[PDB]
Amino acid sequence: NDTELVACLRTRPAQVLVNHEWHVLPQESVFRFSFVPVVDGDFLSDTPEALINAGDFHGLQVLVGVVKDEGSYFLVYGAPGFSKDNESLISRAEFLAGVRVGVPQVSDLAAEAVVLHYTDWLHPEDPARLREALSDVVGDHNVVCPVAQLAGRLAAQGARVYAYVFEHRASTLSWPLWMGVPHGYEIEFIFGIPLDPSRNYTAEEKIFAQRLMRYWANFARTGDPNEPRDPKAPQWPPYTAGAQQYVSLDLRPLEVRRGLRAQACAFWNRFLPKLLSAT
Amino acid sequence: TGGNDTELVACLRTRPAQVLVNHEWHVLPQESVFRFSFVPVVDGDFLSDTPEALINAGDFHGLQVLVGVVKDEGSYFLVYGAPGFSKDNESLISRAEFLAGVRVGVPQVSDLAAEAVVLHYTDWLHPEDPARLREALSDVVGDHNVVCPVAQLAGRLAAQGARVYAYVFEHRASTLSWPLWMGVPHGYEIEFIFGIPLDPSRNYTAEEKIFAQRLMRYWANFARTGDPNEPRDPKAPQWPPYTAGAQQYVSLDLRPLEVRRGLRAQACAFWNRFLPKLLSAT
Amino acid sequence: DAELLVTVRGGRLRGIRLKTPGGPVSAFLGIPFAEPPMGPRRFLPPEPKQPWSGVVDATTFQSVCYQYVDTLYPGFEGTEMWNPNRELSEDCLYLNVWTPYPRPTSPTPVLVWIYGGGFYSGASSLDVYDGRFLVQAERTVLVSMNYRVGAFGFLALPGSREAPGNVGLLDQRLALQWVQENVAAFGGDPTSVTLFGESAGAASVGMHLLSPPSRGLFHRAVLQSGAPNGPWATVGMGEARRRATQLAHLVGCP
Amino acid sequence: DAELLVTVRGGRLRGIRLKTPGGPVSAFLGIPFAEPPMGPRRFLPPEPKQPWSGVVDATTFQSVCYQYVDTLYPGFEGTEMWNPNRELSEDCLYLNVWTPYPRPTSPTPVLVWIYGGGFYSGASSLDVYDGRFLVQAERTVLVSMNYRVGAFGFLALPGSREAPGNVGLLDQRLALQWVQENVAAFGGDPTSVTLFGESAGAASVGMHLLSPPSRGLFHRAVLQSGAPNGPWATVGMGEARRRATQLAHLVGCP
Ligand SMILES: *[C@@H]1O[C@H](CO[C@@H]2O[C@@H](C)[C@@H](O)[C@@H](O)[C@@H]2O)[C@@H](O[C@@H]2O[C@H](CO)[C@@H](O[C@@H]3O[C@H](CO)[C@@H](O)[C@H](O)[C@@H]3O)[C@H](O)[C@H]2NC(C)=O)[C@H](O)[C@H]1NC(C)=O
Ligand SMILES: CC(=O)N[C@@H]1[C@@H](O)[C@H](O[C@@H]2O[C@H](CO)[C@H](O)[C@H](O[C@]3(C(=O)O)C[C@H](O)[C@@H](NC(C)=O)[C@H]([C@H](O)[C@H](O)CO)O3)[C@H]2O)[C@@H](CO)O[C@H]1O
Ligand SMILES: *[C@@H]1O[C@H](CO[C@@H]2O[C@@H](C)[C@@H](O)[C@@H](O)[C@@H]2O)[C@@H](O[C@@H]2O[C@H](CO)[C@@H](O)[C@H](O)[C@H]2NC(C)=O)[C@H](O)[C@H]1NC(C)=O
Ligand SMILES: OC[C@H]1O[C@@H](OCCCCc2cn(CCCCc3ccc(O)c(/C=N\O)n3)nn2)[C@H](O)[C@@H](O)[C@@H]1O
Ligand SMILES: OC[C@H]1O[C@@H](OCCCCc2cn(CCCCc3ccc(O)c(/C=N\O)n3)nn2)[C@H](O)[C@@H](O)[C@@H]1O
Ligand SMILES: [Cl-]
Ligand SMILES: [Cl-]
Ligand SMILES: [Cl-]
Ligand SMILES: [Cl-]
Ligand SMILES: [Cl-]
Ligand SMILES: [Cl-]
Ligand SMILES: [Cl-]
Ligand SMILES: [Cl-]
Ligand SMILES: [Cl-]
Ligand SMILES: [Cl-]
Ligand SMILES: [Cl-]
Ligand SMILES: [Cl-]
Ligand SMILES: [Cl-]
Ligand SMILES: [Cl-]
Ligand SMILES: [Cl-]
Ligand SMILES: [Cl-]
Ligand SMILES: [Cl-]
Ligand SMILES: [Cl-]
Ligand SMILES: [Cl-]
Ligand SMILES: [Cl-]
Ligand SMILES: [Cl-]
Ligand SMILES: [Cl-]
Ligand SMILES: [Cl-]
Ligand SMILES: [Cl-]
Ligand SMILES: [Cl-]
Ligand SMILES: [Cl-]
Ligand SMILES: [Mg+2]
Ligand SMILES: [Mg+2]
Ligand SMILES: [Mg+2]
Ligand SMILES: [Mg+2]
Ligand SMILES: [Mg+2]
Repeated sequence: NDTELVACLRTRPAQVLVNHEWHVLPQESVFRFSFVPVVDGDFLSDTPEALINAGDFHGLQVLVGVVKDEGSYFLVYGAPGFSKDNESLISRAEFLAGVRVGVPQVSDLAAEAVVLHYTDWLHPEDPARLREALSDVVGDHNVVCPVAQLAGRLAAQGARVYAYVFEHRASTLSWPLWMGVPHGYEIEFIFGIPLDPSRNYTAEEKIFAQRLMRYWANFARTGDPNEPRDPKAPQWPPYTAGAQQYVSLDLRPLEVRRGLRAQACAFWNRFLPKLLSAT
Repeated sequence: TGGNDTELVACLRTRPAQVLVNHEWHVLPQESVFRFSFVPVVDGDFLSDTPEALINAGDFHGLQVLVGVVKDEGSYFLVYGAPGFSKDNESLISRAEFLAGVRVGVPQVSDLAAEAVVLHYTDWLHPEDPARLREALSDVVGDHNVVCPVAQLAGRLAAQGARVYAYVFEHRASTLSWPLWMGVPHGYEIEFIFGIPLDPSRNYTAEEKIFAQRLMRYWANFARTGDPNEPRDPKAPQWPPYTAGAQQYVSLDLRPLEVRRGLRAQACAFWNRFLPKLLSAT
Repeated sequence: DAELLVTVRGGRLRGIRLKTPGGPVSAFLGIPFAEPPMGPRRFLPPEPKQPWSGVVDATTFQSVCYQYVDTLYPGFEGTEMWNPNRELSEDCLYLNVWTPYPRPTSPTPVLVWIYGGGFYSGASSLDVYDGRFLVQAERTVLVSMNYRVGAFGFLALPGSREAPGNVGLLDQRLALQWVQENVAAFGGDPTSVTLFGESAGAASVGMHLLSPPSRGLFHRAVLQSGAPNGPWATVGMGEARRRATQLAHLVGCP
Repeated sequence: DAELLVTVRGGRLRGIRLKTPGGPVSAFLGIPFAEPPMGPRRFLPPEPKQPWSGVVDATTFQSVCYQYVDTLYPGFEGTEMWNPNRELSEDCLYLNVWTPYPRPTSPTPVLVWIYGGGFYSGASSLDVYDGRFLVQAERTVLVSMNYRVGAFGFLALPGSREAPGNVGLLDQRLALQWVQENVAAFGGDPTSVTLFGESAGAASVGMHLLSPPSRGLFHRAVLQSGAPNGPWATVGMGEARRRATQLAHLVGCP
């Protein structure tokens, strides 16, 4: 019956499989995709979270980072009352609904906990706060805190780890202003696209991309993004699990900041899975 | 005639009063700060139901209420039972002393529930800074026991027909004998409201007598008219009424009145809204 | 002089002149409002003080209700200011009245103070509660009372007639009833009494607020650093019976 | 000019000189690294490309792996910059190499890009992923590959020889093996390979850190806005069957 099944799928034309693809999702959601790597015991011996803290990471150099507004892009694909064509000034009613779709497959009590931490209890009805709040929920749950977990665990088992936050909005960006620096919009700069004369980037963005291309290939060359010996600029300190240092990739020079959304990921990485496994 | 309850009380009435006192603290269910053995009982007589239930369902049109807290409610209690605390040093507690202090400050609460307290109250950038942890525990106890109970009551009276005024008292008496780290501790506004600085023998500062004369006036005024403000002094800084939406209060200190919003709004959502839900579903 | 002799419903009183920097104040300290809650009346609701012959000496605070006396920092002002400054006695249900010296010719609003203390301690006689400055400053009448604390005020075997709980609150209500009937003799206005109290005194104010029989005895309420809905200010029935039974065990009562 | 004819283990290739403000790099686009994964090979792990006679036209980008195409905002740049820019085909296991124009005389480190788009979309031929500027400005060797997305690369019936799952990752691994064997032909150093990727590509890089058979094929890792341990990049064997068997039912199978 198992081989009987796949044989029938192999006779279906490719586009019909693509048509029904999003239907197999369990519970309506955002930032969730039907067909992803499976923890089979072959390619992945165990869940990634298990593999991550009993791993072979000493001697490995890792460069990790996030954009300033990780969540915005995904809200227009499922969150109630969102669009690139208005301000997305949602109601509290819409905010609540969006939590259950931003954090799907989670108990009623767990969702109360998300609302507890991301609501502003002086201004629980304010649409602009609710908008950026739901952005942070989706951004922290899916990107920032999983990255922050990975960094410190690698660091703790002997990886040399460097961490950035990319917070520059391309003047070319077609997405509306309330999305900030959306998911995926550091790429153009890492690849030097500003250098293309066909494109309309600033002169001052051209120097930015050259500085990022320098960091990335300094890393590929040497495992250290830092300009070797160069003391004119601030140093980019490696991320440790104690001091938790990262840099801002900005049109300004390197600002070295401590703590990679610490209070949020305490909830996402430690308290929430306790709540989940006790209710 | 005996039954058994009547037996119990008849015997207790034969003991000298001192004998009963010397065993009072011994009947508490566990180790704890800011817990007392013999308090009002929800028996259906005096209190027809729990105070919380009465508030939620009560109608308070025609009532004026004046409520407030001091800056550091919790600090006084820590020295009576929390590990590492003393009036006589800086009380720079360790993290393990802090975690143990949370089980004493929040007794009768599950492991998961105290995780949630540690989640809210530690600085996961500096999980171990002793000064930061001292203030954190001071906030856990003072929030859980005073401020969020007050803020819950005040929002509900206001929303259900009362007319409420709220303050934070945040002046530290120049004569205060407790150490600096406790700040403005529980009970140290009373001196000023009874105008004790006016007493020539107590060695208060001249500006402090003015402050008390001011504060007595707010209190008298409220007694007189249910409104602390002065009716014929419009241009004096108005004390607006606390409401559940805008959550406005004033700061009472040596500077002229200042309006703030939100009585530790972020903390009190945990204590008054989430924590109860957590204890139920587990 | 003749301002210091006053007759209330149950007999005559003689008060004292208190001096302040602004001027003098008439004070009547230690007025009995209940028959001593003693012997068989321990743990029972208070009974109104019956009338007396002669003049009661109302010139200094009466006794402090029996309580645990704190000894963490002996002799240290920050703790001693809350400790008893009179002898302990179960005979303690007395209240105090301060009134502006020239006894107000028109009815003055009245403030009634309920001391805090965790429901296990406190006394109306503490120096920090001296009403003389508030009266002289704002020309208002101020009343404060003692109420049984600890086991004497709040031990409860719920459902029994012999230890029914909350009698400390009932002491407070009796004193409010006394104000309603007698404050007008000092110049006060029974139709404008404001309750105020700190910590457990504040929680007490909250409860009179939520207890219909108290709610005709005051017009407005002030709660300082306390609320009846706090985690420490009430106990369940099963828990109160559990603590009353353990006290009796520790003390030898079968 | 002569540096545009290069020979890998599979056979001969013909490339293109590409233009940059700084000067040219020379690129090889659409190199076959797998036998086309189709017909009976749909859902199966990739097989390595059998060798070829003649010269392979490695001058344009090859097809995009079959995928959903975003219709939310039609014509909108921010939406469309991620949509495929070559015809869709299941015949899509092709990779590309950019190398500095005067080919490095010494072995130079290799950057390997893995595109994202939540494992249901993406292609190595998008304009944002263009390697000419990084290779000209920094004189590294850049490789990017296409891998099967959606059901074509990740439908799994765990336990069956027929849809073992993760075959889109096996596609990436096959490509990394390719660079171990052949990046030397372009001036690259097989002992100095750095993976980088974004979104699901960052998740992929992460998984290669955690799968022992991939650890011999690179030495460093950059992960941009993604991680293998997040809540969306993995599913359990039971969920994978649930989602696989539902598609089959939604499509008339059994
Ligand atoms: C601040 O002070 C507290 C309280 O200690 C008291 O005040 C100090 C000024 C000292 O003079 C103390 O002697 C005094 O009691 C410190 O916490 C206390 O530490 C002592 C140890 O020095 C504890 O005593 C021990 O108790 C255990 C049993 O639990 C015995 O086995 C030991 O032999 C020893 O006697 C004491 O319990 C503890 N008090 C509390 C409430 O936890 C505190 O360490 C100090 N802070 C700093 C930063 O130094
Ligand atoms: C490059 C060369 O000289 N010869 C290669 C040969 O090494 C290679 O064999 C594969 O080598 C890799 C090393 O990275 C692994 O050890 C392969 O094992 C696995 C894998 O884990 O990748 C085992 C796994 O169970 C398989 N999955 C199945 C059967 O579902 C995969 C799978 O067969 C994929 O095709 C691998 O991409 O392989 C080991 O087989 C082969 C390619 O497989 O190519 C030669 O040219
Ligand atoms: C912001 O826009 C969304 C998206 O709606 C579309 O885009 C708008 C520009 C407008 O042209 C709508 O008519 C489009 O359908 C709004 O979400 C929908 O709003 C309509 C009515 O406003 C409602 O009938 C739908 O149910 C909404 N979709 C949901 C709830 O999923 C949203 O309301 C807009 N917000 C504001 C503040 O205007
Ligand atoms: O054999 C002696 C027993 O003594 C016990 O003492 C327990 C701790 C010490 C007592 C204690 C005091 N405090 C607060 C003190 C007054 C502060 C206060 C409290 C409530 C209020 O409302 C107000 C308002 N205005 O004042 N103020 N809390 N606890 C020990 O367990 C042990 O030594 C032994 O069993
Ligand atoms: O506040 C507390 C509560 O007490 C209720 O009252 C019941 C009082 C029972 C006795 C009683 C006395 N009195 C005369 C009042 C003085 C009248 C007066 C006022 C101002 C003046 O200037 C003058 C001038 N010259 O004499 N006189 N009436 N009844 C309330 O009803 C309830 O609202 C409240 O909660
Ligand atoms: Cl087809
Ligand atoms: Cl998406
Ligand atoms: Cl549920
Ligand atoms: Cl608002
Ligand atoms: Cl605002
Ligand atoms: Cl340079
Ligand atoms: Cl910082
Ligand atoms: Cl944070
Ligand atoms: Cl951040
Ligand atoms: Cl949080
Ligand atoms: Cl009124
Ligand atoms: Cl620290
Ligand atoms: Cl610091
Ligand atoms: Cl009103
Ligand atoms: Cl403010
Ligand atoms: Cl807060
Ligand atoms: Cl007589
Ligand atoms: Cl001392
Ligand atoms: Cl007058
Ligand atoms: Cl004093
Ligand atoms: Cl009664
Ligand atoms: Cl309650
Ligand atoms: Cl558009
Ligand atoms: Cl070279
Ligand atoms: Cl499973
Ligand atoms: Cl399952
Ligand atoms: Mg709400
Ligand atoms: Mg919390
Ligand atoms: Mg520190
Ligand atoms: Mg995981
Ligand atoms: Mg599963």
